[PDB]
Amino acid sequence: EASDVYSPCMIASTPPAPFSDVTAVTFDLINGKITPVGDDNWNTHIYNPPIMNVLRTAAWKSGTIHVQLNVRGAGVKRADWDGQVFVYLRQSMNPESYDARTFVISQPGSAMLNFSFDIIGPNSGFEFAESPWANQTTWYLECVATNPRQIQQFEVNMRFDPNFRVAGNILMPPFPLSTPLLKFRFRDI
Amino acid sequence: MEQNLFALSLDDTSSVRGSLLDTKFAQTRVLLSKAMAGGDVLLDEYLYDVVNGQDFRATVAFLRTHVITGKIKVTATTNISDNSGCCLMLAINSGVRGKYSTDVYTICSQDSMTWNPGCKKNFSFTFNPNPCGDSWSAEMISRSRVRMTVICVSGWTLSPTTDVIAKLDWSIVNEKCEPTIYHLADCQNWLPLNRWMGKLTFPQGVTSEVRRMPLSIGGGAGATQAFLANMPNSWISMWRYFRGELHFEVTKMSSPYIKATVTFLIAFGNLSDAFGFYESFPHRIVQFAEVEEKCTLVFSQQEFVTAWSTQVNPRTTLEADGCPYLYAIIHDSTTGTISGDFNLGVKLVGIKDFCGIGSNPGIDGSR
Repeated sequence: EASDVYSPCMIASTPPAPFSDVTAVTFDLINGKITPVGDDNWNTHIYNPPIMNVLRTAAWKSGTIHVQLNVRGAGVKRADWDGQVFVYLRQSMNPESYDARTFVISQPGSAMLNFSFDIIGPNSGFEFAESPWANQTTWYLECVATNPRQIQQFEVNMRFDPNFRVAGNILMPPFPLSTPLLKFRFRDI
Repeated sequence: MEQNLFALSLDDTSSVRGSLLDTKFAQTRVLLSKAMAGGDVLLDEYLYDVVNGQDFRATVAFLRTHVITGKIKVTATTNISDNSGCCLMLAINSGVRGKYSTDVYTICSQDSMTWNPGCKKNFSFTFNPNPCGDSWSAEMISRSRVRMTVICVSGWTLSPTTDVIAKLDWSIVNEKCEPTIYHLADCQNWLPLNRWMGKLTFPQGVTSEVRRMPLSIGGGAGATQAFLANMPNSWISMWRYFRGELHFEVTKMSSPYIKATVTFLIAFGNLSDAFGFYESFPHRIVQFAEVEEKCTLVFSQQEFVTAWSTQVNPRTTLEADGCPYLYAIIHDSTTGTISGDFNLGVKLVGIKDFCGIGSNPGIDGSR
């Protein structure tokens, strides 16, 4: 039973037909980055809600973040559904690092996954993602799709737990405005 | 002679101290071209790199002490005749990302100082390079990539004969490094924002110049098909509605020779231009003495009936916007003995008795 508002921030569409090979995409949960594996033609977008505006500019962070992962979602007969979603939390993209959390989803049509993780570092509890200092790193959400013809897209929604604190400013480049493809909104329709 | 070497006091892990001279450690120079413009970056490097090639009493202390509890003090020394002036800003940022914006809106945010060389002989501030702790080190600022920027906010009112140079004096002081941390309590006594409301320009003339700055400060600053944002501002945009006492820092960015009386008041977008009854609103008359360059404005709780939105839809017009605006109005007339426009910097320092309401789902654009 959801209460407080989650905000959408990262979406990624699997490659268009006839791409049917198993694929994957990595979400940088703090920097707001979407990196598809290899050269697969993923269609990715990042939105600009307050949460992302904070995550992308706050140098130091500390606290709990709640994440909702939504999986869409295509006109597929339930009986013929065979798409699976594997997701992993990681502290790096190095093979030597192990998964911090694993979830497996195999619901037909669409799916919803709620989970949370903590950001905590050495600076009196604060962490500065990917800084050389103390080898601090960000958090990655790796999503694997076994059937990109049934699975159309991933949606990451985020929420700051009241214990979330920030400090310091990062000089970011201008943030491009949002601005379709698949009819999942009245506006798109 | 031999002795108990392990009992020697060679483990002096205490901070940098002594006379102010003893606590100096580096000096840098900023070339101020006689022909520069607003938004013109003057200096842009890493804070750590300041120590390269330096030979001062605490240079080696600074670079070897593993923990410092004091603050970094920086003093700018420079001047120009009263017949001119300009606006320089020095700011410390925690880090950067590729092709970062150099617009003052994002630079100022964290920690900074602003002064006009045509009135101040020098200017200084202290800061904590570790925004969420009470201690720091040279190695920490080196690997955390702390950045420093000097930028020309406003160009010269009257160009100096030759290029001039501002000099920065870097030293350590015994002021305790208190942290500056933002959090989600709905009620906060002091929420610092350092938000660059904007650069106002009032050309010389006898016209009725009116400027509007929205108090719906969330969403960042506009640009082309993009926007600028910094942490303090995006943090307050987390709430849907808010209220509190507003504390603004107003800076005379043009020379003393350019003068104008400016009225400040809180009203709404329904208030039109050329309405010669602006003083019917409760307001403040701000005049600048030739020495004076900075004025604090205070808008207490009594200036607002209710809270107001942190964001508005960018398509919203003034005639359909019930959020309050800060008006800056030329009470008399902008003039002087020399050519040049009157630039007036407006920065929201922070909010006292901050009350945040609800939760903002967010709007992609700003204004």
